Amino acid sequence: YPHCLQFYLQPPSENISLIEFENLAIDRVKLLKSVENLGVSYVKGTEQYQSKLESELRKLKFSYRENLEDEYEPRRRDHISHFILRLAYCQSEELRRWFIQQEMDLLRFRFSILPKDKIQDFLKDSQLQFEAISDEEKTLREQEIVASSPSLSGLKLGFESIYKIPFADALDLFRGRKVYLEDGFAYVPLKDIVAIILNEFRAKLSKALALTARSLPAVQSDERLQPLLNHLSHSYTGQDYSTQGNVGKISLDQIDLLSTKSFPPCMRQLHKALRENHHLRHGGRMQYGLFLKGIGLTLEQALQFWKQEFIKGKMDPDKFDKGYSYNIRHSFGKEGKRTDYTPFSCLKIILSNPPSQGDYHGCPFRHSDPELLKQKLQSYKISPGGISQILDLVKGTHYQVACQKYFEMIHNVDDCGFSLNHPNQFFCESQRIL
Amino acid sequence: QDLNPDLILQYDIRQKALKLTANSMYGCLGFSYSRFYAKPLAALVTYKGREILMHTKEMVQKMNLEVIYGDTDSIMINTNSTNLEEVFKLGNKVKSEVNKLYKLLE
Ligand code: SF4
Repeated sequence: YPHCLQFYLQPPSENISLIEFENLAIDRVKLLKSVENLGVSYVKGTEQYQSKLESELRKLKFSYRENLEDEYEPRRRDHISHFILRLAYCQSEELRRWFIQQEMDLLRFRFSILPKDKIQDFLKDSQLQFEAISDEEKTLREQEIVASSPSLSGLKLGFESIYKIPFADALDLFRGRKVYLEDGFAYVPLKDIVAIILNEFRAKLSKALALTARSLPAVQSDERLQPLLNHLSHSYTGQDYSTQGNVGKISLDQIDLLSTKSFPPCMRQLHKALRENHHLRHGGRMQYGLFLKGIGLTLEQALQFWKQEFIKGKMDPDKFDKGYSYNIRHSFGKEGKRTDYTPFSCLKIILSNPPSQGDYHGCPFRHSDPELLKQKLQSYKISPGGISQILDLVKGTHYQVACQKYFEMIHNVDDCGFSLNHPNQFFCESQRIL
Repeated sequence: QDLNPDLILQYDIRQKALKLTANSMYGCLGFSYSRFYAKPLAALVTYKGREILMHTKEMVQKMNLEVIYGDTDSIMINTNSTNLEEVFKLGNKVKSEVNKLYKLLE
């Protein structure tokens, strides 16, 4: 581990515990998902993006300038975590494309982190040769570089470093006659340098991921890594943390106002459907019941609420008892865990059991068409421009970010200060707004 | 139409025989039991088959349905619909799109 950035082409050969193995896998999955969501929400170059992702790195300790702390733990964490993601992600072309997008975002940000003094030794450590030119050479060949340069306006050849490269390394660059050539050597600004290195890095990663895809069947024989490595990205929440066992004071009568002021669109419309129908299908019923369990409602409050609502449902109260009260108590109590003991996370809500005719569960952004999304947004009184970028985000299949933007719009705020993954987190933050 | 039913049965038998002979084409190449045992060639064919079936899996996930079971010889697809004709035309559209994605697959 000689430098912070590193190109990942030498797999580690150390020995680590299972707990550290899972910690690295989950931490790097969280980092890449955060990179995806932040890059979707913001522009890739803004200081807000830079500082927010720096804070994400600091809370996940994945990169920093060399010191006593950096040498042992963080860069090694980066190494093994990246390779276990290689194993997780080499399954499919779609996952490979996703991983490549996020790792290019990560590597470009990290390169922007590195100060200009250390980029020379980084390229030297990169094992592929590139020679920076001297100031005298730059001054002598400035006119040639400007004359042969791309549409960059003016003669200004600023502080940006210029390197010497074999011509075969920049084929697509020079083949447009937008660079000067000297004895088979090119001279290039920093933006095109990083473009070249990222293209080469994507080529090497594509080949390596294909090779690991050829190596998956042998390495999947293990039983303690199959159920994880099948689903690091597909169906794992990034520490949603809205686990059962929370506390709070909720008044049963206030449920309507709390639904219209603090519920994510899916749960809001589910509660309205319950109020207007006094009956739900299995999926929506279980979803809303365990959500109400999560928000802090106690067992007696939940039972009384559901019984009262089925009073308007017109079935026998003893039938209610025998049929459902067992199910609600089981959800609040004993095992059957991870399906009835837990509050549903957003990634689960979107990927599991899409609603059908007569169903109202499921995230509406992913499970209903844009015209009905627009109708619902009009019914919820959001500005037409806000609805416009909501639909733009829906076209970009970033449903969680769309829900985020809906949250700031309904709360009349700018940034929620997080990235939502759990409806109970949505509700907790809305209560934090008071 | 307007053909002798016996000849129709003969045509059906010939078509089914062609189907099974095709299906066994890969059989004759990958087995230590065979004359032409080609470990690398068989591995490449199986890798491509797994890749294409799995790609079909995620993309049919994209087209807003759900898959529940498939191993290189059948794909189980849930519909979330109760109209048989709608389900059939959904199958037809996914068949057509997968046929234009991969030319010779039937
Ligand atoms: S993003 Fe999650 S919380 Fe928001 S509406 Fe969709 S499923 Fe509900």
